[PDB]
Amino acid sequence: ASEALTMIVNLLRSQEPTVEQMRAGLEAMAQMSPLPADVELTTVDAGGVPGAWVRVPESDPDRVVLYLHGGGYVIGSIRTHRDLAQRIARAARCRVLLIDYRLAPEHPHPAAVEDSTRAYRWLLETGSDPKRMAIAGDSAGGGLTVATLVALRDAGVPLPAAAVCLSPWVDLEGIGESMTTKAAVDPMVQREPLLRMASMYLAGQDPRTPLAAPLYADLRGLPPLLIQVGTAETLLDDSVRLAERARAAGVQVTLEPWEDMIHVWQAFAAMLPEGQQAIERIGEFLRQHWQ
Ligand SMILES: O=C(O)c1ccccc1C1c2ccc(O)cc2Oc2cc(O)ccc21
Ligand SMILES: O=C(O)c1ccccc1C1c2ccc(O)cc2Oc2cc(O)ccc21
Repeated sequence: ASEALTMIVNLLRSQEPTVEQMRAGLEAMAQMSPLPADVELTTVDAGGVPGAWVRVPESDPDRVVLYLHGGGYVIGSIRTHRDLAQRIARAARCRVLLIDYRLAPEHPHPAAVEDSTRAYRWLLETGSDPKRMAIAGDSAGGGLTVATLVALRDAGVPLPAAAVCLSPWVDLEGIGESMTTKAAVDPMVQREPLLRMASMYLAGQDPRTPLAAPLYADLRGLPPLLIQVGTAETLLDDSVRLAERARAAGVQVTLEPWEDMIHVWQAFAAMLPEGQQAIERIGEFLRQHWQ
C-alpha cells in the first residue's frame, strides 16, 4: 500500500476510556478535518431525528444519500462524519443527509433503527424518489444500513436504488475468523472494545437479534449493495459473511476487499490516496445505480 498508510497507522497506534471520553475524543479528532469552503451544511429536523444536509457545487439536488455514521452505536455525530459525507456528495454528485440517530447506552437497540427508518420515511414524505436515493454507512452505520433496509422492506416502504457499507459491523459477538487472524494487523478494532459497545447497544437483548446483527436478518429483496472492506481488518469476515448472506438471498452484491486497508480507511482520504480512490468508487457505484 501507499507510504501514507504508515502515517495513519502511527496516529492510530497512540491510543479503558469512558463513553463521554470516547465521544469527546472522536469530536476532537474531527476538528482536524478542515470543511472545504464550497460545502453547504443545513441543519434540519428529519421527521423527529436531528439531521444535516451536506451539498457541494456539483450535487444533483434530486439525488440523496442517507448517511449513517459509525461509532459502535455509542459514539459519533453529524460533525464527526461530515468530511466523509461531503467527499461522498462530491464523488456521487448528490446531496447527503447525515442523521444524529439515538446512541447507546442512553438509547439502546432498536432506537438507532427507529431513527434511520424515520429519516428515510421523512425523505419520501418531503418528495425524495427512491430511484434517486441510497443508504450508506460505516462500521456500526454499515450494519445500521442493512438493518434499515430490512425494516423498511418489512413495513412495505419502497427501497432505495442502492446501498453502501464501509467496513460494516454485522456480528455483535465477534466470532468471525478475521477477529482472531487479523487482530495482529488491525490498529483500530479489537474484539474487546467491540463487545463493550455491543453490550451497550443490546442492553441484554440477544446478540443475534436480526435488526441489531443483520448477519441473522432476512436480506431477500434488498437493492444492489457495495461492501468496501480492508484486508487488515478484524471486521473483514463481517463483510465476507454479509456478502455470502446477501448473495444467497438473491441481492446483487459487490464485495471490494482493499488489500492492506484498515477500518474505514475512506475517513483518512485527505492524506490516504486509497481513501480518496475508495470514495471515487462509491461515487461511481451510486451514479451507476441512479442511471
Ligand atoms: O471544530 C470546530 O468547528 C470548532 C471551532 C471552534 C471551536 C470549537 C470547535 C469544536 C471542537 C473543538 C475541539 C474539540 O475537542 C472538539 C470540538 O467539537 C466540536 C463539536 C461541535 O459540534 C462543534 C464544534 C466543535
Ligand atoms: O473486553 C471485553 O471483552 C469487554 C466486553 C464487554 C464490556 C467490556 C469489555 C472490556 C473492555 C472494553 C474496551 C477496553 O478498552 C477495555 C476493556 O477492558 C476490559 C477488561 C476486562 O478485564 C474485561 C472486559 C473489558
